[PDB]
Formats: sequence, structure tokens, C-alpha cells
Amino acid sequence: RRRKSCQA
Amino acid sequence: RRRKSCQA
Amino acid sequence: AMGSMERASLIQKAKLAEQAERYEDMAAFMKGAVEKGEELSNEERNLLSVAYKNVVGGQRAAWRVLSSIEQKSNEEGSEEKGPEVREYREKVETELQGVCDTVLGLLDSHLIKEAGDAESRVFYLKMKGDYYRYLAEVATGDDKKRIIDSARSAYQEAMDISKKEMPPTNPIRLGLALNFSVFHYEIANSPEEAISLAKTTFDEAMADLHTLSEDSYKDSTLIMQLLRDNLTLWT
Amino acid sequence: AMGSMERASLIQKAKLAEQAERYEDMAAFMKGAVEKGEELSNEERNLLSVAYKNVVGGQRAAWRVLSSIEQKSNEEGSEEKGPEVREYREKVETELQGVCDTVLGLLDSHLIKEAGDAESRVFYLKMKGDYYRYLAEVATGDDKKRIIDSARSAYQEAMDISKKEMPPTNPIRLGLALNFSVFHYEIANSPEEAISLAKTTFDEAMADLHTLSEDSYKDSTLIMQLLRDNLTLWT
Ligand SMILES: [Cl-]
Ligand SMILES: [Cl-]
Ligand SMILES: [Mg+2]
Ligand SMILES: [Mg+2]
Repeated sequence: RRRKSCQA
Repeated sequence: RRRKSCQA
Repeated sequence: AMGSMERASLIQKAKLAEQAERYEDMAAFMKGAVEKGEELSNEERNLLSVAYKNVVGGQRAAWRVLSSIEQKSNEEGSEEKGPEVREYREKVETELQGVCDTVLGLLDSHLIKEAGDAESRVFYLKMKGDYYRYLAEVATGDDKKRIIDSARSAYQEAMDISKKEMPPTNPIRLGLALNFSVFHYEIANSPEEAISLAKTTFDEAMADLHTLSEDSYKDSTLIMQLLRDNLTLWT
Repeated sequence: AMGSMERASLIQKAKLAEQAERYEDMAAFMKGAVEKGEELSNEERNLLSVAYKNVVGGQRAAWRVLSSIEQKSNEEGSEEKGPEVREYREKVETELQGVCDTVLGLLDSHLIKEAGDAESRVFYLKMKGDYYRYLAEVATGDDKKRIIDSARSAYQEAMDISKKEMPPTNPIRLGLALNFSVFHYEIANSPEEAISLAKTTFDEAMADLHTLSEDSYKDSTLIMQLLRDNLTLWT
């Protein structure tokens, strides 16, 4: 799992 | 379904 | 090259480019639109962000693939394959840095200084933090600390405005907190700060959901789930 | 711009670009490698094809999205939105045609004329047919018939060599027949010819599978399944 950053 | 052509 | 095209036509073509998944074209159209010198509406700001996030996202993913290959090639026992891996990683890195510098240049000339409403100012300051963060991801030299501090400073100003002027469920506020938390975890070597920010942001949003319509609730909870995803990964 | 880079370094970087899903870079590296003037090995031919098929594949998909929007905009009752959809479709079309012309130029100067073994010659002639077929997909003017005939002629020469010099299970032969069948169905308005070619190719391959190792059987049956997929769609 890669950490989430905000959607484009 | 889209018809198949050869893989890249 | 976009100077001869009407602003409205650039916006129209950015939307077409998005539909066609032509994000480099989309970003070029939106850069042209910004350079007309008028402020951007909410929809136009979102188009600008979609375009450049997709462009830099592809570059960052490619950079990570190449950096991993390069790191493996410098392990004990690895065969010398010459300069090519480093050279190509550097090529992609330089292109990525160029895109970041382009976005930062649009923000500095002159999107941020003209942005007075909280929704626009926070949006642009978050963008500034994000593109400095992408620069920090590849930085290794004597300015790394200053790049990191530039990201921190932009995020901090955006947080300060967002806390004063926006409700805790505002999607821009939530996405800013999400990304600043990632900055803390991954860039600033501050996992506890990252976890505290994500948790406080989530909890304060939860307590404000009751004020929202169904559509706003959907918008806010989608981003809250990203905060939860990170908390689950990190704890 | 690749003239100063060693051939082996271009090949190495093409493989890295493939791993990073940087297909425009991959194609530029392989164009540089071709322009060194030496013949290509089997692996190098495959790299060339992977690179350009991915580049043009993205352009073709984008072109189809834009062409559909344009067609809907010219239906009765549609609002006039100005020239932008046509202009942007034309921009993507021109870029696609440029990539096709680049590939066709590499084949003509001088890959085909130096290719004497069946596996290389058939591979390049199939490529020539393919890139003329992509030109035909967007052609609307007075040379459309000649573009179509150029695709047909290249495919036909490749078929003639492949039938004389390769077994019916050879993956290049199979992929050539697959694509020539698509040409017949979609470009030449000859669905019966397309179906007959796909069926005969499949059946003649089936009868030769017994001669193959497990690994060759896997290679051949994968492409046979694509022929079956088209037959199921078309009948
Ligand atoms: Cl390079
Ligand atoms: Cl255009
Ligand atoms: Mg407010
Ligand atoms: Mg033979």
C-alpha cells in the first residue's frame, strides 16, 4: 500500500 | 468489445 | 505558443484534453490560460491542478522506477553497467524539476498575489507546497533543506488561512491537511506530526458532517477516507 | 539528438524507458539506435515496435475520443461550439500522422532494404502495413485510396514471404495475419475476407501446434486466442 495524497 | 490487433 | 489563442478556447481545449487523457496538452492549454493574466474560477483552478498533477505524477512514478534500479546497481556484488542508469534518471529528474518550476512560476507570477478569497488562496498555497514537496523528493544537495522549508512554509500559510476561514469539512482544507501530513511523514521525518495532523483533521471533520447536504457529505467523506487510509498504513 | 550516444547505451536506455513506461523516450532512443545504420537483432526489433506501438496507441485512442465528440457536435440539434473541437482533433491527428511518417521513414531508410531473413523482413513489412493502416484510420481526402493500397501491399508482401518461409505457428506470421484481417474488416470494408483469413490462420496453426515445445506452444496459442476473439466478435 502506497500512502495517499490528494487526487489530481 | 474492441477487436484485437497484435500486442505492441 | 498559446498567446494567439482565446482564453475561452484554451479552457475548452483543456477540457477536451482531459477527456482524451492528453495531460501534457491539458497543462499547456491551462498554462496559456493562466498567462492571459485574469484570475481563475474554481473550475479553472481545478483544471490547472488536474493537468499538472497528472503530468508530474507520471514523471514521479518513472523517477521512482529509475531510482530503484540505480540503487540496486550500487549494491555490493552488482555489475558495473556504466553511466546510463544515472544519466537517464537524471534526464527524467531534470524534466520533473522543470515542470515543478513551471507551476511554481505560474503561482508566483501572478496567481497567489491576486488570490484574495480563502478558497483560491488556500488552493494555490497548497499547490506551492505540493510542487516544492515534489522538488524535495528528488533533492540531494545543499539546497535540500531550503526546498523542504519552502514546502513547509507554503503549507503552513495555507493551513493558517484554512483554519480561520473554512469549515473543517471543506474539501480544500481536507486535501491540504492530507498532503501536509504526507509531507511530515515522508519529507520532514516527522511521522508523529503526520499522524497527529491526520487524526485531528479527521476527527474535526467528522464532528462537522452534520451540517452538510448529501452531496457535500459525499465530497468530504471521500477525502476523510484518504486520511483514514494513511492512518491505517502508519499505525 | 541521439547522434552522440552510443548504440548500446541507446538500447540500454530504451529498456529502462520501457520499465518506467516512458514510451516517447523509448521511441526516441530506438530511433537513435536505428539511425546508427546497423541492422537490428530480434530483441531490438521488438523494442522498436513496443515503443512506437505504445506512442501511436495513445494518439489513436485520443483521436477516437475527439472524433466522437466532433461527430456528435455535427448532429441535428447540437449547439455550435466553434472551431475548437475540430482544431484539437486536427492537432492530435497531425501528431499521429507525424509519428507514422517517422516509423515509415525508418523502415524506408533503410531497415527493409537491408532485411534478408524472413523473420526480420516480415516483421518490418508488417510494421509498414500497420503504420499505413493507422494513417488510413484518419484519412479522408484524395489520397485515402492510395494510403489503403499502401497498407494492403505491404501486408500482402509480408504474407507471401511468411507463407513460404515460416511455419503456420510462427508468432510473427500469426500477428501479421491478425492485423491484416483487421485491415480487411475495418479499413477495406471486406469483413468476409477478414473472417476467412482469421479462420484459416487459426486452423493451420492448430494443426502445427504438435511440433512445438511448451514455451513455443504458449507463444503461439496466445496469438491464436486473439484470432478467436475477433472471430467471436465478428460472427
Ligand atoms: Cl539519457
Ligand atoms: Cl489545438
Ligand atoms: Mg468561510
Ligand atoms: Mg523458415
